[PDB]
Amino acid sequence: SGFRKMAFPSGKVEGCMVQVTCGTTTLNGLWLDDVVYCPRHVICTSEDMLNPNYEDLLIRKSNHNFLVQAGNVQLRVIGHSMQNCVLKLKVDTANPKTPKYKFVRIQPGQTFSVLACYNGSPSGVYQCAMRPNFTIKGSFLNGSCGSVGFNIDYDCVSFCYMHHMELPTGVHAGTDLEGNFYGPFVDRQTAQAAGTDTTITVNVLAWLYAAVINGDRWFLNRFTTTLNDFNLVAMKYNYEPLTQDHVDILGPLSAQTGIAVLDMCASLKELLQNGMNGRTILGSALLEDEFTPFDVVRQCSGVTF
Amino acid sequence: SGFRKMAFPSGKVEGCMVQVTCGTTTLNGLWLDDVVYCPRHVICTSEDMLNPNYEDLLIRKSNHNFLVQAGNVQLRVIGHSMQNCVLKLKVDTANPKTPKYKFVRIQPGQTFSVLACYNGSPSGVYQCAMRPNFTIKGSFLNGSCGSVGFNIDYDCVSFCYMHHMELPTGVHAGTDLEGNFYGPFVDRQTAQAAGTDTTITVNVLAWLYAAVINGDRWFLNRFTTTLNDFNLVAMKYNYEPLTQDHVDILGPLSAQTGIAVLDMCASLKELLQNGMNGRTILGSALLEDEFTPFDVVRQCSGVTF
Ligand SMILES: *C(=S)NCCOc1ccccc1
Ligand SMILES: *C(=S)NCCOc1ccccc1
Ligand SMILES: *C(=S)NCCOc1ccccc1
Ligand SMILES: *C(=S)NCCOc1ccccc1
Ligand SMILES: *C(=S)NCCOc1ccccc1
Ligand SMILES: *C(=S)NCCOc1ccccc1
Repeated sequence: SGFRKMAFPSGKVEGCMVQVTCGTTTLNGLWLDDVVYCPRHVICTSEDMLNPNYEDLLIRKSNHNFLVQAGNVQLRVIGHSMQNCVLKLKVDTANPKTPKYKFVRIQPGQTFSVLACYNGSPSGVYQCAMRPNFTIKGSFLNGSCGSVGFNIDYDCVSFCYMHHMELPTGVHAGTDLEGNFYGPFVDRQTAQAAGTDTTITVNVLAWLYAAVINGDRWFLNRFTTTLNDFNLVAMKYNYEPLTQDHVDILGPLSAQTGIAVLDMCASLKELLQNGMNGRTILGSALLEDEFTPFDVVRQCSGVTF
Repeated sequence: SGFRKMAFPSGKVEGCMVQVTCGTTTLNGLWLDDVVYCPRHVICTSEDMLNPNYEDLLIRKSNHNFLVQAGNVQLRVIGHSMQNCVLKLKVDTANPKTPKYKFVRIQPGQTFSVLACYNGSPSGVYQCAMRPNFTIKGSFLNGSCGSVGFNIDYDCVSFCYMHHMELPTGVHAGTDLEGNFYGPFVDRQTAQAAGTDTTITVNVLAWLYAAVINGDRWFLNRFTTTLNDFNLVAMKYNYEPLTQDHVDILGPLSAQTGIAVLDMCASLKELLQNGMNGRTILGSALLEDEFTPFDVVRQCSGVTF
């Protein structure tokens, strides 16, 4: 029993973290086979700092301008190239600790673990969801750029996120590992801001099922609702629409607890309209939306890597 | 910016996790140098199951009754002994991945990471506090016994917890790595139950400081209180007393934010008496008590391992 925000074990990713330095700028890189991936802003100078041309900045660089350290070992850079907003530093040694890996781009509402790192050294690990507005609510201090987000499936690490910056509301933005930003964000100085966000309805339902599996039942009721009457209430409370595909994805949890998805939707409608009246669900006084249906199933069934 | 419940990177502990089997009972062990540590209940039979004598059960065992697997490699058991409620299985191979480590016993109100494991394989990592009643609120399914809790300081792993069982309220109990239970719990069948618990006041204050460091200030006020008037209110709301030593420990956070500890105590008194009036602090509608002052400082300053 119990339900916790749980990250993936981080070892396979720890063995890939290196430090990348250009001039006085130091950040983290991801060392896989003989390539080190890092945010391209590591090549920024003090000359523009506003709208600089990265292609110009990179033409002016040489391999020996990039200092890459893996623990105490300096790695020799033997090529460099740009990949959208990430840099690819070819080094002369393949990382002997390279796991099985894939680069995947995730969807809003999906979750992943973040290994927060400073100076190539891991400091902590936690779970993030990609918000509907393509930001993440992380914990990142100066120096943490280049930290990555990932999921692990058996022995395969799917890298989905590299950290690039903090927006003015204190939330975080970054790219997939092909260097393409999540959301309408750029690695140049602008007044860019997080757009309006919404609550991930299918995840809130998944978390109510987790609560039932763990013995919290007080919010259950004898009612069922239709998908459209539910979605009318959802819209009113800034929740995303619930699709039939979401209902299908919740199938396994509905089956394990014998509570129909539309039946649970009636419970969510009541919680949205009336609040919790001083009660809590899985130790929270708010409705939690950062657990996917798969996150619930994996934690209630016991899958390992 | 941002504040997240963050676990330690788990790699150093992943490389110590093995599977221990006796008969049909399989659980996890911790392989350090040439010793595997695991809960002694792995030797339980179906014969008593109530109040069995572990010393008798262990005399009846032979080394070859213990099957220890490290990944795909079987480890040869060459001695066995009892250490309070843990078993020490001497094996013929030292673990080449043994980190620098210490066995430390922690205090109620201190936090640690848990690497949840099944069949010797890590499945997830999360942060726990040791509650005042010596339970922890974890996420553990059948098979997870022998999972460990730890902190990491530079390159040193301090192991503080091994998981033994779930109590009837769904919270978890276990031992230090010398095999001594936290709290008044036993590894035999009884009606034992978690005693009454209280909220860890110094941690709630630490978390209010974290909130201020991250820009949540709405609960601040111009008042200060005395330590005794604060502790009168604390007692009334089932909070632990705040000592002068707690005030001293909060010194660094008080200094960074320029808000005196007694000044912050006035804020906590108001929150306890009036609630949050629909607001949140660091994304919570409840007062959070599972972050120590050190946890806040480490996450706001950026220490790594
Ligand atoms: C190099 S100086 N680029 C100009 C601004 O750089 C950044 C903008 C936003 C995030 C990170 C770097
Ligand atoms: C990640 S280490 N972020 C710290 C500051 O980001 C910038 C890096 C380079 C130019 C501008 C901003
Ligand atoms: C999961 S990430 N699988 C993708 C690549 O799988 C392998 C990689 C290297 C060796 C064998 C399989
Ligand atoms: C062996 S059968 N011991 C009797 C009861 O065993 C346990 C009691 C509580 C937790 C774990 C094992
Ligand atoms: C940890 S794997 N717990 C599962 C059940 O615990 C027991 C083990 C042996 C005897 C009694 C209970
Ligand atoms: C931190 S856990 N230190 C305790 C033991 O330190 C060492 C262990 C092994 C080799 C060197 C130092």
